[PDB]
Amino acid sequence: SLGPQVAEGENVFGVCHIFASFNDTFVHVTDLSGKETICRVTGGMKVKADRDESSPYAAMLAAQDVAQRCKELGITALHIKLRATGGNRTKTPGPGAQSALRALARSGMKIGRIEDVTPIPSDSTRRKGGRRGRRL
Amino acid sequence: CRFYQHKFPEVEDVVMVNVRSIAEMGAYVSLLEYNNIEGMILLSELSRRRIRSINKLIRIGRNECVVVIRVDKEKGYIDLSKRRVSPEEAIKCEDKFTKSKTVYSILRHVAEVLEYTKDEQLESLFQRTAWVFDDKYKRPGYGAYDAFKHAVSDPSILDSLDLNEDEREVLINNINRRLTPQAVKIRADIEVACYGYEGIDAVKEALRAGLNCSTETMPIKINLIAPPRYVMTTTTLERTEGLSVLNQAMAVIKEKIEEKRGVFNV
Amino acid sequence: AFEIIHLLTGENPLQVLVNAIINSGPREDSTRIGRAGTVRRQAVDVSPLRRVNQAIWLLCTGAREAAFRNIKTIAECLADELINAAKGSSNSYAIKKKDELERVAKSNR
Amino acid sequence: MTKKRRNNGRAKKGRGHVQPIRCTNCACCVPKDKAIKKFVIRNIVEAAAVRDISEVSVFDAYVLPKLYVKLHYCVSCAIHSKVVRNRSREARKDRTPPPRFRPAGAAP
Amino acid sequence: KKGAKKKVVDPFSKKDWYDVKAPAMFNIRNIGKTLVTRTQGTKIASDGLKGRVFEVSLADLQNDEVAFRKFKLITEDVQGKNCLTNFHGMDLTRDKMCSMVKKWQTMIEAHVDVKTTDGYLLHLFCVGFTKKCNNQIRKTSYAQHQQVRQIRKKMMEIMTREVQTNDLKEVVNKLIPDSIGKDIEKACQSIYPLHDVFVRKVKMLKKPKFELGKLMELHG
Amino acid sequence: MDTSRVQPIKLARVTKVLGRTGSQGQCTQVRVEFMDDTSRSIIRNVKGPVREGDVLTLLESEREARRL
RNA sequence: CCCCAUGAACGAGGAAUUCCCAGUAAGUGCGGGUCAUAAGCUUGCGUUGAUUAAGUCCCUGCCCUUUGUACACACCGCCCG
RNA sequence: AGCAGAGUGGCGCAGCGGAAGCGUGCUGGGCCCAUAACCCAGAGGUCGAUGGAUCGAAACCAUCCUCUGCUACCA
Repeated sequence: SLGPQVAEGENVFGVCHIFASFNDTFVHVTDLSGKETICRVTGGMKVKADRDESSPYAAMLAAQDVAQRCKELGITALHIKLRATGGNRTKTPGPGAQSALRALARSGMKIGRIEDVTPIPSDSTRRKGGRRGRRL
Repeated sequence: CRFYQHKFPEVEDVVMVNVRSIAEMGAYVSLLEYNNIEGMILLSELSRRRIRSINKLIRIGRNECVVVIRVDKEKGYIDLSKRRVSPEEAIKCEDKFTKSKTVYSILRHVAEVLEYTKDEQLESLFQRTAWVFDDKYKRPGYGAYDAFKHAVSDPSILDSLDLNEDEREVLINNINRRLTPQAVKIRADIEVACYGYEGIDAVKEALRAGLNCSTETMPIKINLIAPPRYVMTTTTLERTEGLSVLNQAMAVIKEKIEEKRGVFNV
Repeated sequence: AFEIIHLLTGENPLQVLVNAIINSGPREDSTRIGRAGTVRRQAVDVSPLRRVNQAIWLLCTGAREAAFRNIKTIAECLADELINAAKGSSNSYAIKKKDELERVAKSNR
Repeated sequence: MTKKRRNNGRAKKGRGHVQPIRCTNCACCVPKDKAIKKFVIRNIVEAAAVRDISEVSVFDAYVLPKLYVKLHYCVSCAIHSKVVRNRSREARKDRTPPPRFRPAGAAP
Repeated sequence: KKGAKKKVVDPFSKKDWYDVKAPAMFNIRNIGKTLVTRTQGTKIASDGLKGRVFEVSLADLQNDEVAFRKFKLITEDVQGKNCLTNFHGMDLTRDKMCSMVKKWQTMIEAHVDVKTTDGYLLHLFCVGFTKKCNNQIRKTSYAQHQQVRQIRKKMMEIMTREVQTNDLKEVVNKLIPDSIGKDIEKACQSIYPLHDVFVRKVKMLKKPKFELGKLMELHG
Repeated sequence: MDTSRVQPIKLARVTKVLGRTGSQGQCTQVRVEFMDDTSRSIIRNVKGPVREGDVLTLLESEREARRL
C-alpha cells in the first residue's frame, strides 16, 4: 500500500469520527476534508449477539483492527471528532467512547487533538414516546 | 467419518449438530455435519427472549441448526451459536445433511468389500472420489448427489474418472430405485361440445394422433374423467421434452371435431 | 505416581507436577451478574491462589473419572494425567476444561 | 386534605403556566419548575485514558475539552436513579445542597 | 477467469496523494494532505477535488497556542499537486462556547449582514456576557432590558464600520488577535463593564468571481 | 480478514485493594500497577481471594472496570 | 439366632430440595435408653480426618429509622365491574 | 369412479427418508401454610395386505384392498 513520499519527521493526520451510543458503535477514519475515506468497522461485525454491539471490548476490538490499516497506508496521527446521537434524544456518549481510545492509542497510533461534536438543536421537533413516555 | 467436503467448518457457515450433553454454560455438542469433532454452544447466544422451560428448548438427541461463530484452526475448538438462524437456512441445511447421509451410504458399499479394518478407510475413499464430483459443481449449488444422478441417466460422468467395480450395480440400483418412479404430471386439457353423431369415430382419429411423427404402435395413457374432458397423459419422459407433445396435441382434437359440424371450444 | 512418572519419561518428577499445575490454571474466568431477571455473564480475572486451587482440583478429577471402570489403577491414570498437562496435548481432563472457560471469557467480556 | 409541602413540590410563584420540559430518561412531560435539574461537567476523556492520550498526542500539553450536559429528570426517574432520596418530615424543609467532594481538584 | 492483476481491489493504490497550501498570511502554510482517484475520462481528478471544506484550527495554522477559532477553507483551484485555499468563514469550538455560558449572567447577542469593499458578503455573529463585578456581595449580575438593547446596537455599529471598509484580507488580520471583539469590550464598558466578546461564527454567504489576479495575491 | 492478531500476555501487580462488589460480594475491585509502567494504573474486577502485592495475568488492559 | 440352597431390582439417578466453617464435614466402630426374647430408631462416646470461605443483601428471613395507607379478624389484608 | 388422506403405541389431529410426531388429556411428583398459574415424570406394541432398494420402513419407493374427505357415475 502506497503512502506519501515523506512522513519521516512529520505525521499525516486523519479524522477518526468515533460514534457513541447504544446498540451500535462505528469507527470511520477519513481524510482531513472528510470527502473521501478508508475502512469502516462496527461492533456488530466484531461481535454478533445483537446486544454486545455497544459493549466496551467490541468497540476496542474494532479500533484494534482499524488502527492497523491506518498505519499500513501511512496515516499515523488522528484528530478526533465525537458524535453522540442528539437531535432531541439522549445527547450523552455511550460506553464505547472511552473504550476505543484506550485501545487504539496503545496499539501505536498517535493522538493529535480531541473535541466534542454533537448535533444539539436550539429547540426543534417533538420527541417520540408521547406525553406519558415509556414505562416498563 | 467426515460427511463434508472440508474437514473443518469456516466462519459464519450454517451447520448441523446433534446434542449429546447439556452444559451449565450452554451446550457441548458433537457435529454430524462434519467429523464427530467437538463444538461448544453458549447460553447467551441461543435466543433474544426469556426462557422458562429448558428441556422444551434444547435437549439431547436433537438435530439443531446453528452458525459457526469462530473456530480455532490449530486447537480444534469450534465455537458455535444458535442466535442467528432463519428457517430458510434450516431447509438448506436439512437438505445438505440428508443428501450427505445418502451419498456417504453409497460410499459405504465401496468400503464393505475393501480393506476397512481401520476407521480411516472411508476417509481415503471420501477425499479422492467426493471432491472431484462436488468441487466442479459446488459453485452452482450442486452436491455430489447431482454428479451421481447425472451418471445414472447418462453414463459418462463416472467413466470420466476412476470407475470402481461391483459398485456400479449397487450405484445404478440405488440411484434408479430411490430417485424415481419417475414421473409425468402431463395431463391434457381438452374441451368439446359436439352436435355431431360421427363424433365417436372422429375422436378416435384425434386420440391416436396425440404425438405427431411417432409410430402407430406408440403406447399412451388415455383417461376419460367426464364427457367433454379428454385427458391424455402423453409420452412419459421428464416433462421437459413432452412440452410440444402436450401443447400442440390440444390443437388437434379441437380442430378435428369442428370440421364434422358446429362450433366448439378452442 | 512419582515412581511411574520417573520411569516413564525421566525427569525430576516434581518439575512435571509444577508444569502440570501452571499449565492448568485459567488466565481469565467468567461469573454471573443479575440484570433483567435473565442470565448475563461478565468476564473477570482470577487470583494466583485461585489458579493453584483450580488446577489441583481439575487434574485430580481426571484420574478419579478414568479409573471408575478401567482395569488401570488410579496411580497409572494420575501419572498419565500429569504428563498430558505438563506438555499440553488436550488428552487430559484439565487442559480441555481450562480452555472451555477461556473460550467463554472471550465471548462475554 | 393534608398538604405535604408548602411549595406543592415546584418553584411556581406569581405565575399561571410554565413551559414543560422532556425528561432525559423517559421522555415524560414535566413542568420546568418541577423537573430535577443536574448540570454534569465531565472531561470528554475518562481519567484512566488521559495518560495514553497525552503520550499519543502531537502536542506536549493539550488541554482536554469538557462535556456540558444539563440533565432534566422527572421525579420517578430521579428516585429510581438515586439522584434524590426520601427525607423525613423536618429534613424536607432543608434546602441546603448535600456537600460533594469539597472542590474540583485531583481525586473526586 | 479475468485479466492480469492479482486479487482484491486496493482502491488505495489507485489513489493519488496531494498537498494543501494555505495563504501567505499564515506562518505555517502546510495544512496537510488529501487524495483523489486518478483521472478517467468519465470524471477527472480536479472535478472531484474542488468544492471541499478544510477545517483547520487557529493554534495549528498559526504556531502556536490558541485552541479554537477554527477556520473553514475551500479549495478553489488546483495547481500541479498543490491545492490552494480561500477563506470560507470561521467558527468556534463547543466547549469554550459552553463554559462561558453559566447561571447568574445575562447573555447578549446580535448579528449583521455586511458587504466588503470587494464582492464578498459576510454574515457575522457575535456575543457578549455580563461581568461578575468588581466586589459584589450580590449573587446576581442581571441587567435591565433597556441597557441590553444599547449594547446590541453598539455591537453592530462597531462590527459594520470595521468590515464595510477594509478589504477581505484586512478583515482576517483583525480577527486573528481579535482586535474586533476587544474594541467592543471597552466601548460598552461605561454602560455595563462586560467580560468577553468573541465572534462565534462568520458565514461567507456570497462571493464574487474567481479572479485569478486577485487569487494569487493571497498565495504570493 | 481471518481470525485476529492479539496482544501478548501481560503481567500487572496489586498496589491496593479497594472493596468487594458483585451481587453476592463475589467480585473484588482492586487497583493494579502495570509492572512495566509505574505511573500507569487501571482498576480491575478480580474473582479470587487476593491480599496485596500479588501479581495477576491479564490478557488485555483494554478492558476496565466501573461498578457493574 | 444359626446352616445349606435360591440370586431380583440396581451399572450413579428428572423436576426439585436438605445440611454443614475445625478435630468441623464425611467414613468407621462402641456404650446407654426400650428389653422375658429383639434396633435399620434415638441419645452419648472414641477412632481416621479433607475441599471451600474470611464475604454479601441477589434469593429467603429478621432488627432499627423515615415514608405512604380506603388495612386493625391487621395484605392469607382489603376491594371493583 | 377422478383427485386427496388414513388404516395408533392413551386421546384427538395423523409428522418426516432414524422405531410414537404435534397438540391435548389422564395419572403421579415438585413449588406454596394451601389452591390456582408455573416446572418435571409416564405408556406390553412390523402403525390394512403383497413386494423391491435398504442397516431399517406408518414413515424410502411401488403393486393391491378398505374406509372416509372433495368432485361425481357406472350400477
